[PDB]
Amino acid sequence: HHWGYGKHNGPEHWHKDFPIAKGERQSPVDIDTHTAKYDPSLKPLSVSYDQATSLRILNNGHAFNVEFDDSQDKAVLKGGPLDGTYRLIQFHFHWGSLDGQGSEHTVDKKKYAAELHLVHWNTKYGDFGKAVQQPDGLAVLGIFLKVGSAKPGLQKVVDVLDSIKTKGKSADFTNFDPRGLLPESLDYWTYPGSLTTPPLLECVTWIVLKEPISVSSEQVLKFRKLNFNGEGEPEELMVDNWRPAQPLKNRQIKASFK
Ligand SMILES: [Zn+2]
Repeated sequence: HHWGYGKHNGPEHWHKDFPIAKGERQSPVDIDTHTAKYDPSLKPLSVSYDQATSLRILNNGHAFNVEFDDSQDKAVLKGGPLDGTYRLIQFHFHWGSLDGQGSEHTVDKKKYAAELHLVHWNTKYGDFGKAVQQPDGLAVLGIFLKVGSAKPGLQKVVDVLDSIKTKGKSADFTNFDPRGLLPESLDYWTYPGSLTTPPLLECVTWIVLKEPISVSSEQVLKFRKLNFNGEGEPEELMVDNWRPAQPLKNRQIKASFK
């Protein structure tokens, strides 16, 4: 009876194994666009993905992770609200059963069809496992997905999902360029928060881009054919793997743009 997204093991149950679920800096949150203050001191974000080395894609029973070689400063995030250099380790998505839900962060209570998280760790802590124990350990770049025109840079991900249908399956996923998943603008909101899955650690600087990317209905429908279960187990479609908005408490959301 491990955590998941169902009626019996979903977000409202997580607190019983992970009491930090009811903590002071939990994610995601609703972004109230009228309350978020423009902070002219915020720098443009620097996304340096030219040398990114993707290695593998994994169905981990909750989502799929595209994994990167983070043994050197190749793909890094810096600038924005960040001090120092943060290395890309993996990306994944959260998505719904229907286009009207799926995102974790919301914008004035609007839910997007899905949300991409590019997860990076602060090199001053030397490895990911150490970084998640620190308040400034991770920087997660959040990008909304809406359903419309296809995102060509996503299709290589969509087309491999067939080979990692079930929990514990993996596939070789080299030479994927995550710049193909970015929107045009790097305007963002930022706030201090947490991992949105257990262990729900309060170690993330969230950077949520204002501009969504568009993907096609066929693309997101392929996400929805994945499975939470393992091979030859009762099929449970991998949908609605998102945590709802959590209380903002004593936090300010800052906008990079006016
Ligand atoms: Zn995530």
